[PDB]
Amino acid sequence: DSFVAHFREAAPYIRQMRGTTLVAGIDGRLLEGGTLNKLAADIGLLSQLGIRLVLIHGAYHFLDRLAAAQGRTPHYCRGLRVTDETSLGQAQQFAGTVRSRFEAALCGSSVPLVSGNFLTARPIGVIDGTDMEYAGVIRKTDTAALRFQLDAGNIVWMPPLGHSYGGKTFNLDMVQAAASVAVSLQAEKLVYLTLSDGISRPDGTLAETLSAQEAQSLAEHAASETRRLISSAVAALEGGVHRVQILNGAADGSLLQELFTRNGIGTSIAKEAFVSIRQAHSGDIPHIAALIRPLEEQGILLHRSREYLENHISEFSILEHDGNLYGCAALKTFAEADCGEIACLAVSPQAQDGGYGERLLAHIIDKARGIGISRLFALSTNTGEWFAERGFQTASEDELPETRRKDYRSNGRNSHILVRRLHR
Amino acid sequence: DSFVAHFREAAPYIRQMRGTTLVAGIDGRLLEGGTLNKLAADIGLLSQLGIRLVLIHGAYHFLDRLAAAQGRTPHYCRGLRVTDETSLGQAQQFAGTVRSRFEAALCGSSVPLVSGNFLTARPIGVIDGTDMEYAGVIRKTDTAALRFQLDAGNIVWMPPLGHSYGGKTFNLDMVQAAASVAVSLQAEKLVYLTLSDGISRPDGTLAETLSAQEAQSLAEHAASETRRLISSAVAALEGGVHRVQILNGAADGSLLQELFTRNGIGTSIAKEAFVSIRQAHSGDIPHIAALIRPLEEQGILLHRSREYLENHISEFSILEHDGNLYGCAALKTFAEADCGEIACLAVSPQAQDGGYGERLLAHIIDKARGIGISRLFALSTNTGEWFAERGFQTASEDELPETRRKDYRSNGRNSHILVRRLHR
Amino acid sequence: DSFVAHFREAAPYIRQMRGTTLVAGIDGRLLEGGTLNKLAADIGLLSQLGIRLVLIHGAYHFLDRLAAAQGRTPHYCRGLRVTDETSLGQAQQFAGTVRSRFEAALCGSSVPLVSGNFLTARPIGVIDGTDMEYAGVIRKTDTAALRFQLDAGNIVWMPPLGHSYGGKTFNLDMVQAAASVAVSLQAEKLVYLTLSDGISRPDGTLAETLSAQEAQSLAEHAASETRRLISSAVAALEGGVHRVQILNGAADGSLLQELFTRNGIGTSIAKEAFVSIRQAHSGDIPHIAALIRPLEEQGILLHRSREYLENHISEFSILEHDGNLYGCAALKTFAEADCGEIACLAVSPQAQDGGYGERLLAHIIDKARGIGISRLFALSTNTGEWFAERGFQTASEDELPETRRKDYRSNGRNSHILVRRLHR
Amino acid sequence: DSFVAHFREAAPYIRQMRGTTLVAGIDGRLLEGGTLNKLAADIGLLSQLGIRLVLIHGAYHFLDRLAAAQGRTPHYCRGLRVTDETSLGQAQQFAGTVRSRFEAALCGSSVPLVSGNFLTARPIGVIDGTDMEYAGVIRKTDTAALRFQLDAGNIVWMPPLGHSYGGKTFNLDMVQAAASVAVSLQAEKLVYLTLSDGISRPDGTLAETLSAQEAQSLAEHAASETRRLISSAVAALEGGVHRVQILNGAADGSLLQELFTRNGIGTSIAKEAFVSIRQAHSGDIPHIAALIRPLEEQGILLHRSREYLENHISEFSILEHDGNLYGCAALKTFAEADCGEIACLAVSPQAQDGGYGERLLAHIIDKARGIGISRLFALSTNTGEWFAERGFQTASEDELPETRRKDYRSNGRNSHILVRRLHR
Ligand SMILES: CC(C)(COP(=O)(O)OP(=O)(O)OC[C@H]1O[C@@H](n2cnc3c(N)ncnc32)[C@H](O)[C@@H]1OP(=O)(O)O)[C@H](O)C(=O)NCCC(=O)NCCS
Ligand SMILES: CC(C)(COP(=O)(O)OP(=O)(O)OC[C@H]1O[C@@H](n2cnc3c(N)ncnc32)[C@H](O)[C@@H]1OP(=O)(O)O)[C@H](O)C(=O)NCCC(=O)NCCS
Ligand SMILES: CC(C)(COP(=O)(O)OP(=O)(O)OC[C@H]1O[C@@H](n2cnc3c(N)ncnc32)[C@H](O)[C@@H]1OP(=O)(O)O)[C@H](O)C(=O)NCCC(=O)NCCS
Ligand SMILES: CC(C)(COP(=O)(O)OP(=O)(O)OC[C@H]1O[C@@H](n2cnc3c(N)ncnc32)[C@H](O)[C@@H]1OP(=O)(O)O)[C@H](O)C(=O)NCCC(=O)NCCS
Ligand SMILES: CC(=O)N[C@@H](CCC(=O)O)C(=O)O
Ligand SMILES: CC(=O)N[C@@H](CCC(=O)O)C(=O)O
Ligand SMILES: CC(=O)N[C@@H](CCC(=O)O)C(=O)O
Ligand SMILES: CC(=O)N[C@@H](CCC(=O)O)C(=O)O
Repeated sequence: DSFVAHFREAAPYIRQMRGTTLVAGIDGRLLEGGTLNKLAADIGLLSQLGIRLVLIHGAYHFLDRLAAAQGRTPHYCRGLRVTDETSLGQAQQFAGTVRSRFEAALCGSSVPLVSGNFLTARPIGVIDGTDMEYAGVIRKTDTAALRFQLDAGNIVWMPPLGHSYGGKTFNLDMVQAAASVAVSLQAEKLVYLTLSDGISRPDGTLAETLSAQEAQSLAEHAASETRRLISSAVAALEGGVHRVQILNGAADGSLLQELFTRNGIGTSIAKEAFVSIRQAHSGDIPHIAALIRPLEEQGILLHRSREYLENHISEFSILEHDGNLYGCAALKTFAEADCGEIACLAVSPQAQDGGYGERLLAHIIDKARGIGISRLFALSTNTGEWFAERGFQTASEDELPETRRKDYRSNGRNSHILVRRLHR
Repeated sequence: DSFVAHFREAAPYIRQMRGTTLVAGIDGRLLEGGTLNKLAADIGLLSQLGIRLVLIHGAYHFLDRLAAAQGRTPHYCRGLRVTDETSLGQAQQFAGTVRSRFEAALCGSSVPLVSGNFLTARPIGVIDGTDMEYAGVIRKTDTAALRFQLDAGNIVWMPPLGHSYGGKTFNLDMVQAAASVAVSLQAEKLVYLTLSDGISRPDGTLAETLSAQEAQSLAEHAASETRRLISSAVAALEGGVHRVQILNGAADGSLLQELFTRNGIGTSIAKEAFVSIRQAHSGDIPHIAALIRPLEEQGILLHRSREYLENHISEFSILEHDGNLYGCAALKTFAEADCGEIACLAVSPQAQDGGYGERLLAHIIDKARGIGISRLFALSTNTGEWFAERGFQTASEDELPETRRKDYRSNGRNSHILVRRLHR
Repeated sequence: DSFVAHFREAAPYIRQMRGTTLVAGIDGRLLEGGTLNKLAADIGLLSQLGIRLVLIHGAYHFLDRLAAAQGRTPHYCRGLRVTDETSLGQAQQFAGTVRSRFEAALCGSSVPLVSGNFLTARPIGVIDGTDMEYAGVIRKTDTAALRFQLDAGNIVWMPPLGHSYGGKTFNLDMVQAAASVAVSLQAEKLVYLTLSDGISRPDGTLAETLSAQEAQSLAEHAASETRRLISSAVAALEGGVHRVQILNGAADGSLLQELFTRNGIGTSIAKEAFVSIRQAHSGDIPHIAALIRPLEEQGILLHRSREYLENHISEFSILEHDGNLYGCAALKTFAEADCGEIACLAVSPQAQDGGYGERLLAHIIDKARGIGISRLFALSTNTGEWFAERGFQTASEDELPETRRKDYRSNGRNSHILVRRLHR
Repeated sequence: DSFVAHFREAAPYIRQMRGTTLVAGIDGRLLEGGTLNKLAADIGLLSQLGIRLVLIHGAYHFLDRLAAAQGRTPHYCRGLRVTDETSLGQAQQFAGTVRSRFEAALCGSSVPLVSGNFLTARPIGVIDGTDMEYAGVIRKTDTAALRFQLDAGNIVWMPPLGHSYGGKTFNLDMVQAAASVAVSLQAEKLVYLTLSDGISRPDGTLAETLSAQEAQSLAEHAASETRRLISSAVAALEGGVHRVQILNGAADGSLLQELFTRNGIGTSIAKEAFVSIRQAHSGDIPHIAALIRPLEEQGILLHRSREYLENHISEFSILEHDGNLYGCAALKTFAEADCGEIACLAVSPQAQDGGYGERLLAHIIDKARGIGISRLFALSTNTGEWFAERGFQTASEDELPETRRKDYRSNGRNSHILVRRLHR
């Protein structure tokens, strides 16, 4: 495929990723092989594409490679590596040689790269009667300082080391350092660059996209390591991060291909914000009426009525928060078994603009589909593009279900008509 | 070829083009067909890639399309279209419908797009007894205002219309408006988006790259239109612009492919700054000595001598400005007919850092090559990377011409040795 | 009258209008005659006087002038002109020739003038079974971009055209575009430059100033056009704009004379914020007591008492929001039928500083006046200037009603005394 | 001595050192002992006192401590340590453990500390037939980036490592890295924190202050190490740095005591800018006349004359640049052998304000003193404070030498009279 076409494809993801903040937690194996030059390069490019970068690396696998081979053996607890004064000493060494090679590798393939005492750690203390010693976790993170450097366009490099006010240095767990740093920054995107093609489902297939929930539920049968990715990824999301990804950093160019294709090459994970949508029943009707009535008076909605509603209350859905009714949507059906209609779609003007409408539309389309409906219509007098923009084609009178074509004729409204093909 | 590989290729040109200013002069035919959506898109992307954009369009072909078809016939003079009060009136119309379609087309494929009274025109007046009437040329261009908008990241749109202080509006020639605007902005790059795959040489082949000189000399036998491109492109360059390009705007994605590949798809043109390099002769020697001597005292250069030089003054070149000697370089030869050496390469410390060294290196390599030399050596004690960076590989003692290997041994200097393969 | 005196008069309105934002909706007839040079000039001056300017123009009258004269006839619906693909095409033309003439006219009488894709439209869709086609209304307005340009001192020019995300361009109604833009900007002032000396009352007299309410009520018997001015002017105000004006843009210099004289030459309209003020009755007394008591303990208010109040509860007014009592004020009377006193004026410290005090003062003065009172006194120990500033002159003991002069003597407070002449 | 008095003493040096840039080159032994906490603390304080800090550390002594103890033995050349791929590897380790301890030590005694890829090195190459291998020197130093961080108030930390464009990392000599960095920054002050109480004179006494010249001349008989301090300190100065100091970083609190006392505790070094001052002779007189005459016409100088001057040309000095005469000053003597007068002090108005006047004053006072003069008078009608400010006390008529008191009386000028006691 041609250059121009690849470039024209990436264009939209470049748009999206621009001026946005991307926290990367990098396995330290990656900072060592031939795999490091590829990765620094891909990261220069990101910088070039106007993405704000914070980069954090781990040390566990290097330490052990030095441990097992010193005679000693590392214990982990809940995953967290007990770190003594000698391991801590090597982690300080490992960080200097890494930060320096990554620098060279980046300078060799004028991109400004900045490191900082942005972190204050406290020791994790004791877990299940075990002194973790120098194992830290982040107590404070100098957010203003960081934004300042990202504002200026510097790529931030962070080793897995914080300092405490007592003048002691602690060893930080990369995986949950990064996620903590992302939540501080409210970064749009946390990326973990592992040695694995993402997270696998119950049977060997790699999980392309997952809700925090699905992620959660894969964990019960998942391996230590991928279990802790999942929790930090879940916590990063609930903490405000928009999207956390898992890639194989060792696979050539994966970062690019993940960020700037319609496809990807790893797992990505997203949080399903709260919205209780359910089958309307007898009690909603006064609410729905109050919601519906203003609109049905402006001419934006067909005029309904207590009995209309009372007798079709089953074809309606409502969206609710805290007992409060914020929206509704109904599915009409027809003698044509393939057809359907989104009807009576309404969100309160107060609670508008946060994807409520969308959620009801989606919901209905799930329901139209569970009954073998494959074309969904939507007619509208002042709102057509909401649907044109969200996957509906223009249609004519002659295309409606026969009956709906009758009503349409003797409406007098001339609503615009649209449809959207639903998928099996 | 894979995505990642295309992207990894563009990466360097993205680096270069970033934060840089690109003035585009666009034929107005392009703002009309299906060719406009492609082009707006490609231009959104540029914006996305951090390039400062100023865009200017023409009107000549639209006017005439309206003229010939009104009964009237346009005269041009030296290429400049006499424009009456009615043509001027239509150009104002044409500009509003263009700026608005390009807007829609860009909004449809959140990129900020800004238009401005940045130009003050005066009428061209009379040429060869002919009143050009409303044909303007730019008298002043509000540069601070423009930088301000580019600083903020707006894409600047400019119609081919300026206003004069007497309250009159003039019609501007696109081709030399853009080049004028670029010189004001000192833009790095002026791009002309024509209906032609660039400029053709004496025999049908498209001229990939050209010096302003070669450009110049193609003009004597070239067609009106491409003659005026050439002059404005020459004037833009001498006026300070770094590089002017000519592409076919109608060819799909050409802009991208031009800017972000090692290849291209149009013509590009560059100015050969002034440097008089010539065969050293008897008179230079005191100069060369003064230049050479400090260095030959620090140990950076083999030690020469009046007679050494006097008897080999033919193997030397010198670089000179205003009778002043600013650098030198010599080509040694050997019993091996394929071999050569760059020797005695020196630029004054005052006049360093502007590509003087490079120019002498190049020069010598032209000369080594005109005598069938295909490997050029360079030995150096403190300056090796200058050559490693500029296309030389490391070598060993055992690889030198036999004689030079002798001298090398009984030097005691241990110079590093490098070579570079010259091309037929 | 002398220069200096005119200038010294304008000085205060210049103070007020400085650094303030003024959205102007301009009838497009104005952009055409000799009336355009005058108007551009007056608008340069505004810019010179440090006023932030956004200017938006209409197209309806031009379109029709082209329509009726093409054979075709425009339908309007609720005032909104159905606009086809050919009208939309001309509106794009009309905008380019206008923006360009206004530019020339402004450049001819160095004031920076900036145009922008600040608007995203959606089509109005269908009204009363009628496809409005390309008739848009503004869906989003890039407010940050606009403030940015106004911050820099540019005059913003806006044609009556937005674009939609589907890549289509819509025709915008000027009158309610401007008001929408003002509300976005929260501009202090929206000015509509019409062809009429403002809005006329029930009997031929031009309405100098009006509350949104009075405006509203003039509408029931008013003409289509002036009916829609009124609604957009009402909506702009409720939407947050401080003041909307209606002038005759064709009348020479009206804009100046409107903005910088104590008088004006058109209609102006202002919103009466919410304040329920009413006759105190038996139930308020505990509230009034709690409000009054702290103050009556600091020495700022004469000391009252349950019975005092109980027996004069008729001379009191209270101000209330949401059943909450936020202030009070009483009118005392005297054997002198011309006299009155503002007594017991108090607002809670929480709800202070928003013109509550003023509203009660006003209120009382309405009431003093409805009983033929023409001098209102106010005595005060620590608050005299509140009244000196708000239209009261200093007075002496010997000027009080005889009885109040008695009380004053044997007070011991030495309150300052002031008065204000009320008008028939 | 009391707190207040110490603080009131430091106040002036705090004034001077504020907002000023201080580059510190630190021996790496210092980053290790108990000596590190003291030093980080003193450096926090500096930061607190508004001084811009760049800090750079060495590695030579650590490397060798690892070398001698590995079996290997380091060669130095001209002082520069040949560094192989394994030493370079350890220097990367040493830098990470240092930067991290200094961090902890600073965090333990909220001061922001910033590290950066500010340096690009090239290898030193070959010296006297010896491959220095990975021994670098700085080729480019990102000055804008550095000022940016100092502007923001960050303390800059720099390890002794740069990177080259070929993707290789080099080992930098601390001593001449710092001085190079200072010259780039044009820092006011370069401080070298050694293990020695400054530089010793020919006989064991520590050299408090030295001109670059005196420094220079101490070097001929000085030890390798202190020889290279001297050259880098000389080059930093000629390169534009205002003042370079040498202290014992291991001595407790020396940095403070050096910077904020009238005394110090180490050596300091300063450059004697160019000014040729010499005994006036017959040829200067026309110059001196032209210089003198305007002034002698304004009344600022006693009126002289060709013969006056011709016959006393020995009591005059002149200051000259490039054969050009820019100033003059004369010493009068008296029957009182202790007395003297500065007479005829004049600098051209063009070349004023750069300490020329001062230099002539000094000069004369050297000359008055070499003839046993211990009081120097200066009389002046419009210039008294120049002398009051520069160490002269007010005097009366009755205090002048007897003869000068005569002239003074029958002048009519009433010059102010001042004196200054010169020291044996
Ligand atoms: C259309 C509606 C139901 C969407 O509800 P919502 O919860 O705001 O929906 P979402 O937040 O998912 O989408 C909001 C977005 O849709 C856009 N939208 C809202 N009204 C629009 C319209 N009439 N035309 C086009 N787009 C519109 C909003 O501008 C907003 O744009 P953005 O994505 O660039 O911010 C709307 O809120 C509503 O109730 N309008 C009046 C009732 C109506 O038209 N109902 C049925 C139509 S037949
Ligand atoms: C090498 C030299 C001749 C280049 O001359 P020049 O006119 O400055 O050459 P150019 O301007 O084309 O190239 C200058 C660039 O080369 C780089 N350069 C200069 N000396 C360098 C060196 N010793 N090592 C690596 N790069 C060096 C400069 O840093 C500058 O870097 P930049 O491209 O990132 O700005 C140099 O100026 C010189 O005379 N040095 C001393 C003499 C010497 O070494 N002569 C022969 C070497 S065997
Ligand atoms: C005087 C008072 C009743 C005004 O109430 P209010 O609702 O704040 O009145 P407004 O908001 O219309 O006017 C507020 C302004 O009046 C000014 N004002 C308030 N107290 C003032 C005083 N004692 N002297 C002068 N001006 C005063 C406020 O500073 C504010 O100034 P600004 O216009 O530059 O912002 C005041 O709030 C109050 O109750 N003070 C104590 C009670 C008292 O003095 N009552 C009667 C006086 S005899
Ligand atoms: C006084 C003079 C000789 C000093 O020469 P100079 O080379 O400028 O001396 P310096 O640069 O060392 O000192 C310059 C400073 O002295 C100050 N100075 C100059 N004239 C001054 C005066 N008349 N009163 C007080 N200070 C003065 C300048 O303002 C400048 O102030 P700064 O230290 O805050 O910048 C002056 O330049 C001069 O020639 N003035 C007229 C001739 C004259 O008065 N000669 C003899 C006086 S009896
Ligand atoms: C999608 C939607 O809510 N449609 C409106 C009908 C609009 C019309 O038919 O013209 C409804 O009443 O269901
Ligand atoms: C390229 C160059 O100028 N070389 C130096 C030689 C350096 C050496 O041989 O060690 C020259 O004298 O020609
Ligand atoms: C205006 C007002 O509220 N006055 C205070 C009286 C102040 C006085 O008389 O000194 C009042 O009690 O009515
Ligand atoms: C210091 C100096 O130059 N003095 C002036 C004299 C000023 C006076 O005596 O009043 C001089 O002629 O020497």
